[PDB]
Amino acid sequence: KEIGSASVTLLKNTGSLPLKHPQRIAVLGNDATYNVLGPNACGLANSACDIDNLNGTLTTGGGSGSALSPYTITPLEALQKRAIEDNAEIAAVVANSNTTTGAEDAIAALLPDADVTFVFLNRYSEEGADAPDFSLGGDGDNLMDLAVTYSSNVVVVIHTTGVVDIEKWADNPNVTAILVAYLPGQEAGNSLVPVLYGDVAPSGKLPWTWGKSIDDYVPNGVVYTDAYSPQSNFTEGVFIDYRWFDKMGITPRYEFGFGLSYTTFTYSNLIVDHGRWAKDYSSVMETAEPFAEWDGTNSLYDVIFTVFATITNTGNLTGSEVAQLYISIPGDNQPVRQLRGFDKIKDLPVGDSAVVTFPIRRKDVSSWSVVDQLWYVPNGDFLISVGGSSRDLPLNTTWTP
Amino acid sequence: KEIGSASVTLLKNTGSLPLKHPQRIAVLGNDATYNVLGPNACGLANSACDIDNLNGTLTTGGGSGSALSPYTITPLEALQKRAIEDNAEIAAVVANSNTTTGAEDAIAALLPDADVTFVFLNRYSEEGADAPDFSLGGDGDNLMDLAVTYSSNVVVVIHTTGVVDIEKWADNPNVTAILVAYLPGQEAGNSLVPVLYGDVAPSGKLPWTWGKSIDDYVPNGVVYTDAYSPQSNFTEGVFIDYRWFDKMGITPRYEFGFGLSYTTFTYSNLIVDHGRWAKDYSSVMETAEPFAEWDGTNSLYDVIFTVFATITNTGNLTGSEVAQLYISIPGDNQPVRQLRGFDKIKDLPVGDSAVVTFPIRRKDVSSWSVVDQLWYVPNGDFLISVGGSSRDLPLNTTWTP
Ligand SMILES: CC(=O)O[C@@]12CO[C@@H]1C[C@H](O)[C@@]1(C)C(=O)[C@H](O)C3=C(C)[C@@H](OC(=O)[C@H](O)[C@@H](NC(=O)c4ccccc4)c4ccccc4)C[C@@](O)([C@@H](OC(=O)c4ccccc4)[C@H]21)C3(C)C
Ligand SMILES: CC(=O)O[C@@]12CO[C@@H]1C[C@H](O)[C@@]1(C)C(=O)[C@H](O)C3=C(C)[C@@H](OC(=O)[C@H](O)[C@@H](NC(=O)c4ccccc4)c4ccccc4)C[C@@](O)([C@@H](OC(=O)c4ccccc4)[C@H]21)C3(C)C
Ligand SMILES: *[C@@H]1O[C@H](CO)[C@@H](O[C@@H]2O[C@H](CO)[C@@H](O[C@H]3O[C@H](CO)[C@@H](O)[C@H](O)[C@@H]3O)[C@H](O)[C@H]2NC(C)=O)[C@H](O)[C@H]1NC(C)=O
Ligand SMILES: *[C@@H]1O[C@H](CO)[C@@H](O[C@@H]2O[C@H](CO)[C@@H](O)[C@H](O)[C@H]2NC(C)=O)[C@H](O)[C@H]1NC(C)=O
Ligand SMILES: CC(=O)N[C@@H]1[C@@H](O)[C@H](O)[C@@H](CO)O[C@H]1O
Ligand SMILES: *[C@@H]1O[C@H](CO)[C@@H](O)[C@H](O)[C@H]1NC(C)=O
Ligand SMILES: *[C@@H]1O[C@H](CO)[C@@H](O)[C@H](O)[C@H]1NC(C)=O
Ligand SMILES: *[C@@H]1O[C@H](CO)[C@@H](O)[C@H](O)[C@H]1NC(C)=O
Ligand SMILES: *[C@@H]1O[C@H](CO)[C@@H](O)[C@H](O)[C@H]1NC(C)=O
Ligand SMILES: OC[C@H]1O[C@H](O)[C@@H](O)[C@@H](O)[C@@H]1O
Repeated sequence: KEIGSASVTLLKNTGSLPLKHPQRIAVLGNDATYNVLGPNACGLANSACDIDNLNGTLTTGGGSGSALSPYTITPLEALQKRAIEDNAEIAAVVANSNTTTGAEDAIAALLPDADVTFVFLNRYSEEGADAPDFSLGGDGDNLMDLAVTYSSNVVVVIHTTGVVDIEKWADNPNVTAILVAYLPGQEAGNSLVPVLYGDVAPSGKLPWTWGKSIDDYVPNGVVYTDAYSPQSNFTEGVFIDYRWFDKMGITPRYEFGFGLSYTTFTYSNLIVDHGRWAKDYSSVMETAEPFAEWDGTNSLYDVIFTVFATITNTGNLTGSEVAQLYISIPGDNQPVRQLRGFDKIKDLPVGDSAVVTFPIRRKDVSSWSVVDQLWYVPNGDFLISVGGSSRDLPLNTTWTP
Repeated sequence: KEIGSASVTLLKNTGSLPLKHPQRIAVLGNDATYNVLGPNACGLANSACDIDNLNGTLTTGGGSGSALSPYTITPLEALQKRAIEDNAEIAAVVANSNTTTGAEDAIAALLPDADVTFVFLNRYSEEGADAPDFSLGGDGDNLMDLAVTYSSNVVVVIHTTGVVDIEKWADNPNVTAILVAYLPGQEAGNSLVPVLYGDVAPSGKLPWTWGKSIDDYVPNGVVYTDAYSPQSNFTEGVFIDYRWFDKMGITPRYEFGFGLSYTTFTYSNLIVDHGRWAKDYSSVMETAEPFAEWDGTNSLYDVIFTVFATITNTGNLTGSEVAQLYISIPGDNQPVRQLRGFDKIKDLPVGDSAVVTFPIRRKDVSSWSVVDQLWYVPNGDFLISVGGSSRDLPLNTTWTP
């Protein structure tokens, strides 16, 4: 559960979250409730259910990295627990909205009087095939169209195996909040509702880039060919995800390492401490990785320096903050920046400050010599940037060894 | 909730209830979960959903006498809460088992390993039409065929507006328990699960007769005609329900006033006390029903005697018991017996005894005189009978005024 509550990521919030004590709650989407055939209906690999089946809350993906469930704690059941505590009413349409007789009529009638409308969306994928685009699973496009027609307070919650296309509605003023919650396992619903009701502020951030379009990603991501010897050439090199997005100058929807809270954090007092170094003595096994500065005592993974910064909860509510550190290694055709540290502060009171610390190892500031076939620390001007996301970096400094 | 717990009526138990702490639980039937269109989707009179809609748990009937619901505490959600406390697993097939791709296979894969299989059945009906027969609503017949195919520990729970036909399954030894929970309103699951698990023994009993066949009841119960002036001739007279079965020598599957407990009760010490009479002063308003014994100072509703009996809990668990009193009023063309009292003893411990008391009013022992146009107490022998149902009557005596 605590994993779910720490992961769930807030992408948009025009004022609707956290919920106070809404009296009339509307829920949309089979994602909000059980698989109609049972949590384990899809079998040993969570891939045997029909393509149109209502599989319910998307708690894991398809294939060999799935597992059986003792139960699922559905969002609806958890939302209901909370409604009942508030002496409120709650109603869910969980059928296929396109194919079920009266579904659309029901939604039209249910939503206008709701204080808030949740829409649960999912996007299953699996081992054995690739997603054909950023397409919402089942009836999700429809759900969303209906929802914004009849309600001005839609809160979208996505259970997905990756980025999905929400371009149609993400800038609709009627969509007041959007959250992704990934694949939260069995404690799906009870990990989420605390966040929505504001018992714990959301603290999770995107572990990849949310581009406005599949066309903004590394070309030829999937090659389709009947050719007896199929060929993908990684001609983009090191430039995947936000590295690609950064180098090409492409603004995504939501950047790598982005995710809102219910409060704001102000960054301050950047500090690089050259005296804060230490030898790697802890790791279980060692590589035979070659590097310039090697002298028979030392390591690629020695922490050469350490960098510090200060966050201040400048908001109105307690909240956790994932601080990120990026470095610009100099060189030719070198990423605009690369993440070389993160430190999550837990539950920072309003007005309070905490120090963020980042141990930079040697390898963290090195390049591969193609010619000499070793790791070496380049010369040049290293940019160090610290902040909230891969594009929210209010503190830079420069280092030159 | 409490009305639900006090009402649910146990019709069969081969040994499977109460549940201890089963580790693997299977659930069958859309009646186990929510209306897929929302609890109030059927609208202002619970009647506007499509004839095949999966309306979920039948918490009330259709028509002017229905009402909106602020939520539904589904059987599935209530059973799951117990599952979780027992560190167990629970899975529900709640689709239409005859029309949903995969449903039947999923049922076949799930049941054989389950420690217990619950099937939730329903039978909607509404103002404006009569049931065409006793058949189960939706896919209930199919669920019951499937269940007894793949599981030897099937427990059946019926949400219904009246008697249904379960003659195919009720004497199948794979059906280990059968309960009817009628129409429990918004607290459907949390009322039922305490009874199954044995936090409270079941104490409800049937408020009508449950015949093997619709053919066993009063003939011409629903007249179907296009005649301009349709006629229903009540030639049966007072002989409806158990009066019909009793007089005509027909054996029901479960008689009027039948319901099992998790313990047994022995009856003793029938006492008819002619000294224990009382004048009627408690009515809010009075009738002007003529009666023969009227002396200006008395009333058809005076209690004229009181009968007592004793019940003892002769089993091994605490139970509540509804004790019933019937009187054979003598005369031409008279019901074999007529209910004239009931008394529910609450939570009688093992070994303990309690006294059951039954005030008998003058009207309770009277007949109407067509010739004289007044009520009178006939001459002859009155048989007074006491017991646990209309056919389980261990105690009797004759009163001859
Ligand atoms: C083919 C394959 O990927 O097999 C394995 C078995 O170990 C492999 C690794 C894989 O992790 C594993 C266990 C999985 O967990 C997958 O999620 C998984 C799959 C990806 C899936 O794979 C497929 O559907 C195959 O492409 C499919 N193959 C073909 O039909 C095929 C024919 C000609 C050319 C190429 C392919 C297949 C389907 C059903 C039974 C056997 C093979 C089979 C498989 O049943 C599962 O496979 C079997 O259970 C199985 C395979 C062969 C014989 C008997 C059983 C699958 C599941 C569980 C559904
Ligand atoms: C016919 C009837 O019972 O009407 C009422 C309106 O007050 C009546 C009392 C009744 O208890 C009440 C409120 C109900 O709650 C019923 O559950 C109820 C019904 C039984 C239902 O009525 C029927 O099914 C009638 O048999 C049905 N009969 C006919 O269509 C019919 C027409 C001409 C000649 C012969 C028969 C009907 C349907 C729809 C509108 C009017 C009549 C209408 C009705 O909308 C509901 O009716 C209306 O809402 C309504 C009726 C007439 C005009 C406008 C609205 C119904 C509901 C709520 C669905
Ligand atoms: C509910 O879960 C189902 C898995 O148990 C899922 O079905 C599977 O969906 C994928 C698409 O994500 C299908 O993928 C394949 O589609 C055709 C196969 O002929 C190929 O062109 C593709 O390359 C791809 O491999 C699976 O076929 C499908 N599995 C089955 C057995 O039908 C449902 O889609 C899920 N429901 C929803 C609404 O998301
Ligand atoms: C679900 O509820 C609906 C009513 O809201 C039921 O459909 C009615 O069923 C009766 C028969 O009992 C028909 O006379 C009506 O025409 C039906 N209503 C409409 C508008 O179609 C439906 O049968 C219930 N579901 C199940 C499976 O019993
Ligand atoms: C001849 C006649 O009036 N009989 C009607 C019948 O036509 C109608 O289908 C049914 C339900 O509407 O109600 C019956 O009373
Ligand atoms: C927003 O919702 C309202 C109903 O509350 C609807 O009238 C309006 O068309 C919607 N607008 C957009 C931009 O979807
Ligand atoms: C991609 O691979 C094909 C297959 O050998 C090759 O002909 C083509 O020139 C390659 N292009 C690159 C590496 O950019
Ligand atoms: C009862 O269940 C078993 C499987 O558990 C099945 O093989 C058997 O045929 C069933 N018997 C009846 C009478 O349905
Ligand atoms: C119903 O009763 C009337 C009056 O006795 C009678 O004329 C009519 O035939 C009866 N209908 C029957 C016999 O079902
Ligand atoms: O119209 C079909 C059906 O309607 C009502 O249920 C009655 O009037 C039936 O006798 C008739 O069969």
